[PDB]
Amino acid sequence: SVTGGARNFTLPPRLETAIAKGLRLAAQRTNAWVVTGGTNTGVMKLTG
Amino acid sequence: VAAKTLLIENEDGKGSTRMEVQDFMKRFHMHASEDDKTGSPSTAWGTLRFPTKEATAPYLRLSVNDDPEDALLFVKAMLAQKYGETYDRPSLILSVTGGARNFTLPPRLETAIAKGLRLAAQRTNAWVVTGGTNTGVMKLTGQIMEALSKTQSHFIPPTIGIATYGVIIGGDDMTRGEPPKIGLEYEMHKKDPPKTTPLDDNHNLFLLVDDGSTNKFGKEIKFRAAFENAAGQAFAAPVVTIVVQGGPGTLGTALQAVRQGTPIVVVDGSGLAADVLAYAYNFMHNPLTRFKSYTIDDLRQKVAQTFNPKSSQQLTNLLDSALECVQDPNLVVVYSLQESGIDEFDDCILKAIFSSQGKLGNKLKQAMYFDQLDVAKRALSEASKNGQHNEIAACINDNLMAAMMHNKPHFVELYLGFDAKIYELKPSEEV
Amino acid sequence: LTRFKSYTIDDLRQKVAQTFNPKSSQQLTNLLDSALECVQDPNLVVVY
Amino acid sequence: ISFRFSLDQQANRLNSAVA
Amino acid sequence: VHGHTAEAAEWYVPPEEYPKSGGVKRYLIDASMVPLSIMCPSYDPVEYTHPSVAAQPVWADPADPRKIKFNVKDEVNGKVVDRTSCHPSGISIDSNTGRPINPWGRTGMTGRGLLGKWGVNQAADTVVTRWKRSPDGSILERDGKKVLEFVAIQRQDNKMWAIPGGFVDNGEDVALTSGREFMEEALGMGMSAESKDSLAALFSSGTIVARIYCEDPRNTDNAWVETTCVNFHDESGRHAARLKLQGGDDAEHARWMMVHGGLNLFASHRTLLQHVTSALNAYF
Ligand SMILES: Nc1ncnc2c1ncn2[C@@H]1O[C@H](COP(=O)(O)O)[C@@H](O)[C@H]1O
Ligand SMILES: O=P(O)(O)OC[C@H]1O[C@@H](O)[C@H](O)[C@@H]1O
Ligand SMILES: [Mg+2]
Ligand SMILES: [Mg+2]
Repeated sequence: SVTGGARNFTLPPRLETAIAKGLRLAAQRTNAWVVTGGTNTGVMKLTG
Repeated sequence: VAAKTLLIENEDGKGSTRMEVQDFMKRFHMHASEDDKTGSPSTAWGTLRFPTKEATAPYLRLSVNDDPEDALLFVKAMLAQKYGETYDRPSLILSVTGGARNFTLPPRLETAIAKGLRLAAQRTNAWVVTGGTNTGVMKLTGQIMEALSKTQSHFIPPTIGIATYGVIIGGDDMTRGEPPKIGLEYEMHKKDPPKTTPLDDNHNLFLLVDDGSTNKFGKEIKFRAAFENAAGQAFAAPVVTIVVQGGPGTLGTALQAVRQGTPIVVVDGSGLAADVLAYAYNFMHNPLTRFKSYTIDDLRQKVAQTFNPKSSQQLTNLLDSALECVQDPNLVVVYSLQESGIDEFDDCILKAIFSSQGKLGNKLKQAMYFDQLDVAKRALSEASKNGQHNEIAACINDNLMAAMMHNKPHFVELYLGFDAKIYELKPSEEV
Repeated sequence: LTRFKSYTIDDLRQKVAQTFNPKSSQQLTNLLDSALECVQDPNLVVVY
Repeated sequence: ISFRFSLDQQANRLNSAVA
Repeated sequence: VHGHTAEAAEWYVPPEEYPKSGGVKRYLIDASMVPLSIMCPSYDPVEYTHPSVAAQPVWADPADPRKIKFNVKDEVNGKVVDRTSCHPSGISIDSNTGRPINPWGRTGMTGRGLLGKWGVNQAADTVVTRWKRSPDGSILERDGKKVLEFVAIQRQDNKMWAIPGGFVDNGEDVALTSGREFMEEALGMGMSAESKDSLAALFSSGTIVARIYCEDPRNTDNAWVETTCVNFHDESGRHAARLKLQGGDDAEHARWMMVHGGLNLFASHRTLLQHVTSALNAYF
């Protein structure tokens, strides 16, 4: 379950790369269902 | 063939206009005697040829009351003549101060100063301003720039020597004649009474400040400081003073420099006033264990054994001035062999640059010149955390542009990673 | 760790006040109380 | 650094808040 | 080793030219002739009063000092003023003219100077201190003692660095005076929501470290400054780090300055800093 900011934000590249690498591995290893808010802004758009 | 026209830069800073040499050079004055105040127009300007040196060095004898902006325009006109209109503008003004008398430094320390100063000068196209005479730190600075003039082709960074006219050997020979003196031979060993101080043969340009006095020292500090400040405002570049060894007047010079906001780099281990300044800074600021036994009493003892004052009040005033210099830790950078390293003098110069007053984009450009990515990463991360994102976005295009221009691929990757679109670049000039 | 030994509840309150900017002190107190209630069980919170 | 912090912390009352 | 050099207790002698008087000079006296216990018959001081003091502002006492009681808290216009001297003997009143006599010695000048109140001018000084720390968090250590750091202002009148502080206004206490003087001089305009409460946290723990006689150059035989020093120490350093130092009122520049014994500060502020370091076993 991914929660957080509805409004748009910018994260540091190293931090973004770390979140992306960890989330992609976790998702491919566990066949995980990712549940977000669905809208095209902020953390949901980022998760997309 | 003697030059007849010169490209003098406009006051707007947008282009250079061609004007006659006698018209431009009429505005500089000289004093025939101490009594004279208004003076007469300078007949002493041209180029000096030194033995065993291929290139000639321009010289201008100008009064103490003359405008330093005009002298700055003269230096710009000479560089514009020699290297073309699109010459490498300085992003750093390196003022070298210290001991007038001769001294010997340790080889490791000398090698470290030479390596750091040569890299800093070649990376920033820096203007080195010294005293110009052939003794001590000025002669030493000349020896460090001699290798730069031998090992490098095309652009050579200027070594401006600003000296008092009343003590210089051969002033009468330079004054007499019809200006400009193209390729005039300088005889440093000739006895021109009462002058016993010769000009350094390795300096690339000479400004002889004249006030009509003879065998009097200390007349050129204020004009030199004004010229450095004028150059700093004109090229939008920080001025960094470097203090190597030095006497009692060097302390007042350093005090003036730190009072005006100019950062200083004090070379520790060179002895005398530099050791006093380094000891004072380490006593007041350094958190290491070996400086915990430092005390003001030992500092007073060191000043008393080194300078040997006549009166206790003089010793008290020197100690008070020394403690007043190192009050602001950002404005003093102490270089030491046992703490920093042999190849860390340019890092100390960069630390002085970052501690000075300037825009971050300019500081990122300076960090890009010295090839210190970690410094740029830390500055960007700190700016990103402290809510200064607007300045990052405002300066990222010009910084990326500079990174492409100066062939720094790691910096190109770094600036492109912080959401800088490649197709949104803008040229520096207007087409 | 040693770098978290200078952490205090006052600085946390200051951080919440500078970040969220509540209208009333009671709102700030409620947000701080809720934030402290979230991290009561160390197993249920993992900080990356 | 933990020890450095530890050894550090190991080594007419007036209230002027009315101003 | 020496042979009984540099006296026993070198007393205070004010400078020859009185400050802000337009070149008016006092009657010069040697430091072995200053105390009031010593007779010294060759003493002819000059009576000088500033035009600003003679124009009668709100903070100035009346020119005729009759009916005023010294050495006790006296009520002037229903406002309390503390005319108590820290001298053990107390303040003696001259019978001929009614002017008070300085118990701390001669200053070579009679009459009311730049100081508005006859006798003891009570001043409050605020020494806001914090431990001098490196970026790593370790406390700086010199001569086996921890190093202090205090807020210092550059004075407008004589361009010498000094501790922030000022004269106690009528109807107010040392608490208000100390806080008001620190906000007016060191801070200027005054403090952001909790940041202001944090400053209050800084201001809730103050200790009166000394109440001494000032070596102030404006002192005369009938008006002298005596100071109460209040130290606000930030042990953790959180409250001190939120202060935005910016010179205001009668101060040009304000900065954090390392405390040591070789400081050249205005009046007897080195003695005050000595008392602060003596109380907190800090370097001096
Ligand atoms: N007893 C007092 N004596 C002198 N000045 C006072 C006194 N009480 C309030 N003041 C004010 O405080 C100011 C502080 O001195 P200055 O540094 O000259 O501005 C004075 O100029 C007066 O306006
Ligand atoms: O009232 P201002 O001039 O601001 O300051 C008064 C000073 O006069 C000195 O005796 C006190 O120590 C105090 O610092
Ligand atoms: Mg004051
Ligand atoms: Mg005041």
